[PDB]
Amino acid sequence: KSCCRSTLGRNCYNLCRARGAQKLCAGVCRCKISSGLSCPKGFPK
Amino acid sequence: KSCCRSTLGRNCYNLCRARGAQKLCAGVCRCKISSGLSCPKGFPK
Amino acid sequence: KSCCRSTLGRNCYNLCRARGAQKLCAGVCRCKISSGLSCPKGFPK
Amino acid sequence: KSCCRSTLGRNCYNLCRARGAQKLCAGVCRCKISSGLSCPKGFPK
Repeated sequence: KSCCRSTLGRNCYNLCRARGAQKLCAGVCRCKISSGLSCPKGFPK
Repeated sequence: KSCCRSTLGRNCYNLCRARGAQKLCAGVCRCKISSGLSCPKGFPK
Repeated sequence: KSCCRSTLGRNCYNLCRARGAQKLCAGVCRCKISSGLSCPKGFPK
Repeated sequence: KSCCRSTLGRNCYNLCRARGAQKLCAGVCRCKISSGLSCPKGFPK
C-alpha cells in the first residue's frame, strides 16, 4: 500500500505509476509502501 | 491463508495487519499461514 | 493453471489443495501447472 | 502490462499466452511488459 506525505505526493504518485514502477515512484514522490493494510500517521495521503 | 489458535488470535491478527506484515503478525498472534485453501484443525480460527 | 491427466486427477487435486500447496498436489495427483492460460492437450482436465 | 508494436503484435501475443509464458510471448511477438499502468508511446497496442 502506497502512503504519501501530502496530497501533492499523491498526485505525483498516481501520475508516475502510469509510466514508472512502484519503488521508483515511491522514492520520487516521497511516498512509502507498507506491508500492512493501514497507512502510517506520517503518510496518510 | 491465516489460521489461528483462538478467536483472540484472530482479533490480534486482523488488527496487527493494519500496521504489520503477514509473517510478523502470524508470529506475534500465534497464527499460521498455510499454502492450501483449508485451515488446519489446530488453527481453525 | 492446473492441468490434469484425468478427472480422477482433478478431484485428487481440488481436494489436496485444501491442505497442500500447488506443487505438492501437482506432483501427487499427476497434474501440471502451466504459464499460459490454456491447458495442454495431454492435461485437459 | 503487455504493450505491443502493432495489432498483429497483439493477436500474436493474446494467442501465444494460451500456451506460453509472459516473457516468451513478449519476445516472440515483439511486445514489452511494463511496470507502470500506462503503455509506452512506441508500444500502444
